[PDB]
Amino acid sequence: MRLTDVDLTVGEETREYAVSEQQGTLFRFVDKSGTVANNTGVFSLEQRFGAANSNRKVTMLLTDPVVVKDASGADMTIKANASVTFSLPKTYPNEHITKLRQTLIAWLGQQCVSDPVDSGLNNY
Amino acid sequence: MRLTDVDLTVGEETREYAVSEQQGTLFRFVDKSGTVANNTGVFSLEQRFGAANSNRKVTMLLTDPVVVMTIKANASVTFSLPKTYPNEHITKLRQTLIAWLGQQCVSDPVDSGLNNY
Amino acid sequence: MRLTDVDLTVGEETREYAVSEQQGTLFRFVDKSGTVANNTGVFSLEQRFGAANSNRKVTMLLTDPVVVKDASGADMTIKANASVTFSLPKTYPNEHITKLRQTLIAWLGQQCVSDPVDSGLNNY
Amino acid sequence: MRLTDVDLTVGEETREYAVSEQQGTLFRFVDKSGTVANNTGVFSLEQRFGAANSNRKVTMLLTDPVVVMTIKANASVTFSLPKTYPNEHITKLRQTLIAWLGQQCVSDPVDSGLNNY
Amino acid sequence: MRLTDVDLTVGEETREYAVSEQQGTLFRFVDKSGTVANNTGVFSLEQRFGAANSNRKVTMLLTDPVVVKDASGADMTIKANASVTFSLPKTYPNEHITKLRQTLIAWLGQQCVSDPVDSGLNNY
Amino acid sequence: MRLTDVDLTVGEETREYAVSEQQGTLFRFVDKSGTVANNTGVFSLEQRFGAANSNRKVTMLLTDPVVVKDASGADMTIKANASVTFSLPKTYPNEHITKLRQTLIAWLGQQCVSDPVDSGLNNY
Ligand SMILES: [Ca+2]
Ligand SMILES: [Ca+2]
Repeated sequence: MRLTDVDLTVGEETREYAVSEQQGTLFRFVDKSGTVANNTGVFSLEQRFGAANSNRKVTMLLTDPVVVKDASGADMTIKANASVTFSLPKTYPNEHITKLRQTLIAWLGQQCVSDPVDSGLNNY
Repeated sequence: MRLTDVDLTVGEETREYAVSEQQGTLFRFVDKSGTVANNTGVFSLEQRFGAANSNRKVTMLLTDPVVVMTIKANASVTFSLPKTYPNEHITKLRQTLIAWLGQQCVSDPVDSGLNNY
Repeated sequence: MRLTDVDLTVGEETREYAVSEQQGTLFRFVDKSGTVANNTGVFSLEQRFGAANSNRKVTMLLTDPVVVKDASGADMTIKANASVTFSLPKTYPNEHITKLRQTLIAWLGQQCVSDPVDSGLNNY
Repeated sequence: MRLTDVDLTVGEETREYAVSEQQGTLFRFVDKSGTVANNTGVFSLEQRFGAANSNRKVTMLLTDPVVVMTIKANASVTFSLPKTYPNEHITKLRQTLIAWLGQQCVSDPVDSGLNNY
Repeated sequence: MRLTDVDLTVGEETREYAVSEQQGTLFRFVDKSGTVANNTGVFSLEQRFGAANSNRKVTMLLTDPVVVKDASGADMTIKANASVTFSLPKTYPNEHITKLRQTLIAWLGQQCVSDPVDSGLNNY
Repeated sequence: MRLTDVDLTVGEETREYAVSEQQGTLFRFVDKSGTVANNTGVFSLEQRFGAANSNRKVTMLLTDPVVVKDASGADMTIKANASVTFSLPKTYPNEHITKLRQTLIAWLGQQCVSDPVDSGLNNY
């Protein structure tokens, strides 16, 4: 796809990203909320096409930094990371790859995934 | 939460998973539509809470096999979350990852292998 | 399955078990007839999911202790054990696994299985 | 007992086994519906009577192959019975094992691999 | 018992815990008023069922952390702990065990116990 | 507190203790239903007020002995023990200490605690 700046609907807010770099098998967006100096968010994606016996692999990194108060009171920046990796064999059909991606989105929506991620509570 | 069998709306289809194991920090669901062990897709999640200087880590593995021989494809997500980081911004992070996984610039390489240009 | 206390119909009596512990791949029931001190029966089940080349395995242990008179006359506790093990390859269909379990139940009902187990007589 | 061919009611089907060998302490039945040796399911039982200080042991092996290549799955039961232990309570033990093998908490891991939680 | 979230009546307030993990011999609750960042209370219990000769042990840990200002003004999180351990021999009857537990609750209510625990004053 | 004999309400019975010794940091009660020859219950509590850097510790031991017939018929006295220990840092406020003690009483009342303690069954 010809890359363009991206606007995501996130819960009840809208998040705007802009293309920061594009390579042959890699690209990176930056959250428009931020500066070179102070960064608000980054997203990166890279594909690694292996040999015909190897599975091709696709990896994403989403980084969200937030400024938090120090125990002394100083301003301190803290990052939270999320990383996804798709291992897709080259005999696997593209249809079922799409199915896989969508089921992952659905799972990431679920409360049984939300509670440990968002708040640290395990399910029982 | 109290684990219950889950039904996911996946595009225009409905996937139906059943709880297959629950440990202390780990759980595993299984695609009800599976006929054989190798036929059967699975989803597992585990949290590893670290020391106070560490970040807690949550990992998920989604396995979807298909018959061609049966071939398996994996998606794996990992959330590295520092403890001082606020729960609200964590919920934000998760939702934005969902949104990203929606986009074309992600589907084109994942689904069909087209890189962006 | 969400575990619950279990009541079994056994011949012409009813036997009541209660959940004693549940792990990820293991659980244990105890016969409600008994105490920590004096035990009347135990049942345990564990599953071992191997690698994709390995068969998954499922093992059950049923223990029935009985108090018997000593040759001197003292009270002595004697256990009898029964253990089942299902070796199920991961290319084997779940339907035929159910078929296998039910045929095993039927066989355990048979007189040709009952005579050696219950009384020690071999068949001829 | 005097061995005779056996017909088992298995769920909603009927399995039909024929006597295939009888030794002193060992016997073996065979699924009549088998077309080939590898196609054919089998069931075998053997008693090993020990010394007076030992427990007698009875072992059973049930083999059910299926064609996918033919793949074999095994169930094996073993009764360890002390001699002083009363025959009545042995009959009890066997019946309760049957009852247990009926239950969901046993079928879910055996049949489909779901652990209990 | 089928573990589920519990609410405790504590003097004239209500304390709400939620199941945070359940293992075979161990479980852990967390105070619902808390965060990973700012924890407010945890309770954990484990049973070590001993060898046939030994007693079985049950241990509980209750931890209540509180934020306190420092002499430097900095905010400092401080934990107070209570730990209970039941050593129960197998031959001991379940009835007298429940008796023991209830008498311990009664004692923990008494002023001769609360005064040294709560305020650090000894009895006389 | 001025130590005097106490009576505890235990379920639907009343348990009567009497002061057996009082020291500076330690005291001991004895169940009034007992003899030196046949003891029926003891409770003891000690505070180790720590160094200025350390936490102070309060420990309690409750012992309930019961007579049980032996397999040989002989009479055998068996003790069951409960031990509680409060580790309380100096900077921790007396208010939240009383909170901790009361929540421990509440927990000890709960079924998720009584079932493993009283009957040896784990939760699930
Ligand atoms: Ca370009
Ligand atoms: Ca459970």
